[PDB]
Parts: sequence; C-alpha cells; structure tokens
Amino acid sequence: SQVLKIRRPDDWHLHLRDGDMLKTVVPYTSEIYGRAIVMPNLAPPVTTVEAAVAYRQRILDAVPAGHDFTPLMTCYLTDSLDPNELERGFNEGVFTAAKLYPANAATNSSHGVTSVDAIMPVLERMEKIGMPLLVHGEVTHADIDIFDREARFIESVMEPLRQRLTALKVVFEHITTKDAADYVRDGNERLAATITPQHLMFNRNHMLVGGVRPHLYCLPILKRNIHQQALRELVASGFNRVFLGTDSAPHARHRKESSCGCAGCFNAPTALGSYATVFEEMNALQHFEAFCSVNGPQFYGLPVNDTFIELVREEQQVAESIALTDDTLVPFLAGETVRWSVK
Amino acid sequence: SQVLKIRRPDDWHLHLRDGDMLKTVVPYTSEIYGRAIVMPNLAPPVTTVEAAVAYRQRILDAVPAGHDFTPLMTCYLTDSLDPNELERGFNEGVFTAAKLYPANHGVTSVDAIMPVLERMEKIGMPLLVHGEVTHADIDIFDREARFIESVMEPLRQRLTALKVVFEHITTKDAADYVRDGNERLAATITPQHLMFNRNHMLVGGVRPHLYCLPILKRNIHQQALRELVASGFNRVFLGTDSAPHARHRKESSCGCAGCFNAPTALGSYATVFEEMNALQHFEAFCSVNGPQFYGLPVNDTFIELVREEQQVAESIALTDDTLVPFLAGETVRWSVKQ
Ligand SMILES: NC(=O)N[C@@H](CC(=O)O)C(=O)O
Ligand SMILES: O=C1C[C@@H](C(=O)O)NC(=O)N1
Ligand SMILES: [Zn+2]
Ligand SMILES: [Zn+2]
Ligand SMILES: [Zn+2]
Ligand SMILES: [Zn+2]
Repeated sequence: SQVLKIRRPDDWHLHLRDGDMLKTVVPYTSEIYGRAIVMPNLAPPVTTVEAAVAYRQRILDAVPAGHDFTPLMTCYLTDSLDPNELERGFNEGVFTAAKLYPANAATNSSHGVTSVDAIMPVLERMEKIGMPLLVHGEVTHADIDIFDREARFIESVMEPLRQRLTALKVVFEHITTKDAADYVRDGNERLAATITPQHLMFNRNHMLVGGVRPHLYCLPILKRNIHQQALRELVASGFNRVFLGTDSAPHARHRKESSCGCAGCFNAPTALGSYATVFEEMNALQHFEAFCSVNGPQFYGLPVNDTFIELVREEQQVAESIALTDDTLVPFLAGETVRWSVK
Repeated sequence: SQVLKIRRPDDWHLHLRDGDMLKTVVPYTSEIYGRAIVMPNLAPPVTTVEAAVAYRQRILDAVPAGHDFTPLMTCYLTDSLDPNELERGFNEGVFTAAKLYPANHGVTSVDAIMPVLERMEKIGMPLLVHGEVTHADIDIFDREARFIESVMEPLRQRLTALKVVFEHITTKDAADYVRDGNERLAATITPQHLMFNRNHMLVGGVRPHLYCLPILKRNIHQQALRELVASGFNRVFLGTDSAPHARHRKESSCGCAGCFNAPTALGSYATVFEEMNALQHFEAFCSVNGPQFYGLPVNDTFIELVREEQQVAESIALTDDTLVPFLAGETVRWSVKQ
C-alpha cells in the first residue's frame, strides 16, 4: 500500500482550549505537527504577554513525553489593547501573530473590537514591526445573511485595510468562498490564507440534507458547492500562499448536540489524512507537502521542519468519541473509514 | 388589553404522528382548530382507506371530551397506488386529499403516478404538494424554486383542472408563482417561515428546533412570504406543518426536520399580521380561505385572542424524553382566551 512521506507538518490555525480539555486535545496535535498557531479566544481571552506565557506553559505541560511540539502564541486584538503590549510580546518572541475576530459595536473593550477603525493604532504598530495579522474575515451585522458575511468582509474591511496599511502582512484564515479564493489568488506576497479540511471536503448540503449535523457546524459556515470547488481548485493549483490550518475547534458533545449547538469541528485527529484525500482526488499530491509543511513557514519567515512523517493509504476507522473528564468529544469524521492515516 | 375575536380556525397542514406522541400532541390542536388536514407520512404511510379509517379513530380516541375536532385524512401517494383505492376513500368521505412527497416510499416521478393524478383531477380531489426536488447535486436552498420550473408548472399545464395546494412555501419564487396563479392553485405557510429566516437557525449557534423542510431561506424570501399574507391574497391559508419529534431526536448528531408549533402557531401568526398592519386579513387566512379552496363550510363558532404576553413552556412531557415546543421558554404576544 502506498506511502506519502512529507516533512513534518505544522498547523497554522488551532484551538487548544484550556484546563482538562486542553490536556485531552493537545496530544492529537503534538504527535503529528511540529508547531501550531494557538488561537487566543479563551475565556477570558489572551490579551497580554503574561497570559500568553502562562498559557504556553500549560500547553507545554500537556505535551506527551518525546513529542517535539512548539506552540506559537497569539494575541487577541481588542479595543483596549495597548500597542506597546503587543509589540513587547512580538519582540520577546511570545506573540507570533495577532488575531482579529469580527467587530461588534456592542463588544466589551476587554474582549474584542468595536470597529476596525478603532484599533488602527495597534494595526499600524503591527505593520511597522512586521507582525502578521490573522483575520477571521466576517462582518456580523444582524442584517447580513450568514452566507454573505465573508464576501461582505472582503469589500467592507479587508480591501480597505490593506489599501490603508500597504505593508501589513495578513492571513485570511479559514477561507470558505470563491470570493476569498479569487481575492487571495489575486493578492500580493503580503496576503495568504488557511483552509480547513471540512471546507475542502464538504459543502452546506452535507450539514443540512437528510438532517441537521451540528458536528459540521462551524464558522465561517459551510457554503454552497461552487465555493467548495473553488477552494479545492485553489489548493490543487499549487498556489503557494495557501497553507494548512485545521481550525480544530473542540466542544463537548452535549454543547454540540443541544438546542443551540456551538460552532467548531474537532478535526485535529483526522485532518492530515483528510487533506491527503482531497489532494489525491484533485490529482494534486505533488502540491500536498508544500501546503502542509512549506508554504506556512515561508509566509511566517520560519524554518521548514527537518524531520519527516509518513501517511499510508490503508483504511482505518475513526473513533466514535474521545473521552473527556466530563462528557466526550466527537471527532471530525467520527465512526467513518478514512483512506489515509499516519504510519 | 386588546382582544381580537375570529371565526374558529382550521389547520390545513398538520402532523399528528401515532401512538403515545399522538396522544400528547392532539389536544394542542383539538382545543383550538375545528378541523385539520392530517398528513399521512406515518411509518408505514397511510396509503389505504382501511389504514386511514383506523388512524382516524386513533386520533378521535385521543381528542379530549368537549373538543369539537374533525381530522381530515389524506392519502400518501406512492408510485404504485391504485387510483380506485384513492377514489374509493374519497367517495367514502375518508380521504379529503392526497399528498405528494418527492422520494427522499414517496413519489419518484409525476409520470409514474399520472393515472392517479388524472383520477384526482376528474373527481375534484385536491393534490397537496411538498414542492422540492431532491437530486443530490441540487443545493438544499434551491430545491423549492427548482421544483416550480421542473415539476409544478409542467404538471399544472398538463392537468389544468387539478386543484393544487403548494404546501409550506418558503420562497419569493413560490410566493410570486402562487400570487400569479389561477383559482386552482393555493398555498399554506407556516409560522416559522413568516417569523424567521435562516439566520435565526444558524447565527450564534445551530438551532435544530428551527430546522425543518423546506429549509428556512434568506431574508428576502421571508419578506416575500410576509407581504403575500399581508396583501389579503385569498388563496394562502394557515397550515402549521406542526411536526413533532422527541427532544433528543432533534438534539443529536443528525437532527430530524420539523417544528412542534401547534401550541404557539395561532398567536405567532397574529403577531405577524399585526406587525404587517394587516389584522383585517387575519381571520380570512385562519378561518375562511382554506374552507373556500377546499369547498368546505366555514366554522360556525368563534374564538378570542388577547394581546397579553404568555410564556411558552421549556418542554412538554412525553412517556420517554420530552418535546420542545416552538419558541420554548420565549414570550408570545398573543394568547387564546380561555
Ligand atoms: N417539514 C418538516 O420539516 N417535517 C415534516 C415533513 C414535511 O412537512 O415535509 C415531518 O413530518 O417531520
Ligand atoms: O471562529 C470560529 C471559532 C471556533 C471556536 O470554537 O473557537 N469555532 C469555529 O467554528 N470557528
Ligand atoms: Zn475563525
Ligand atoms: Zn479558529
Ligand atoms: Zn412537507
Ligand atoms: Zn408537513
């Protein structure tokens, strides 16, 4: 059976949570990926150097003996963040990047951004010092249809911001639309993107035909098939400013399978093999390694990993669930037979 | 303070289920509505007069003493249904209508059931249509509009005397189609498709209790539906599509489609018509338009709605698990007096 040997990958978009959940989920990342961009949306969010240092240590504490795994921390951008605090964290090697979540005029200044215009001082500082901005590019105005929120962000925020701050480096995280695919494809060397396995593998029909499937419910929402196909064609093209970002985003089963299910797919256990399946189906396996292991490092200005892992094309069964201290976690593709697995 | 007295309504699109669920859910309908169109998608479906007779009795058994409720039964169309069985049930006053569910025991094509539809047209039996195509490569939000072009309009062009109700319409496409139709075409609209759009199901979390078929659409469609009922157009009428499922069948890795809206629909419709400055058309929608299309007398009793905020129960007890009502735990602006 067939083997794909690649330089050890990294995960450029990850949620590790905290406490007991962190302890459970970290190994699924640390056994496979050399590094991961660790998102800062804890409760409360990671908005200071001190919090990020402490969080980094909790993550490191949870890494099993012998895994060579480095968490790359992020700062959650808020209205009240001091640009001097962000800069110090960047300078000290604590913050690899800063994350911008959608603006909301009603957000507490300690927990988020009211409008992009309101945090220009901090965005200018990142431009000045060369710190990459990671963007969850949606506008969340109550009068915008949810399937439109990504496209509206491009027009309303992304293009204006990049015109205003022409040296700013930006990753358009977890892109989900042809709009974003074209936008990133047509951008310059300062603009990149991550794509999750679920947005390559599925479209909204998979979440809604035959039943509603909360384990496919994530933000940005799965879009119509034309968008799925655009994403697939983008990674398959060999375009070298798109790279692996799982957006692995774990929630307890009872929080997913409820009257108001949380957004996020726990895909760390099955993501790498899921990407291999997509690249294989697109006849584009020659671009697979770069996506997983080269493009991200290149964009972030970091070294490519010098060790290797192998995927084997032999069928395995994904666990139905993964025990937590309380409740259980349902992994992405739970119970399914998958095509590629790590040797 | 404000009181609104209407002719007693009917529900022209209802799911009552069977067994213990039936016992639980019938009183929420029977206490209010004079009649309801009882859908036949049981497991197995109601495809014979004999099955429809026994089901009707199970329903009547579960109606509390003192409720004057009459269930109007329907036949589940299948590809091989004998037209004589359908006609016999009609002639015996058992079947009021027949329901067309696209496969995915449902109907695989209109061509396979032409002789059944031709008999319905001859005898004047209305055809109730779940108007969605189901091909795997058609996006779920497009399935209603595609049905209109590819099935509905060809069908109506072929059987020009057939009376059709376009059930639970959800789109501007269907709203315009019905608005511009002739007197042999009508529609029902649920409370959920008037009150919400897909954002309410998907923004801030996924809400399976708002997941139903046809799927909630974009806001421009919700608005079209609200304008249609508010216009006074007299070939749209109340059909709740109350479609109960136990809580943990809704709240699961693959949640069932349907809203249990019988407890709150009437009040919910009142809120919509009020918001649309269209309470003058509310009675007709609830209590006149349906009977007129079906050729049945209007009800001869009256009820009162009062604009006093009632809190909707968080859940309703079942033998096993619970049933979560539409708008569970929320407030409804209108309640039924006494
Ligand atoms: N509408 C729904 O979402 N559910 C109905 C089926 C139907 O009306 O098609 C049901 O019977 O559960
Ligand atoms: O934007 C996000 C946040 C993430 C999470 O749960 O943290 N889950 C998602 O689905 N995407
Ligand atoms: Zn995000
Ligand atoms: Zn994320
Ligand atoms: Zn239906
Ligand atoms: Zn129905």
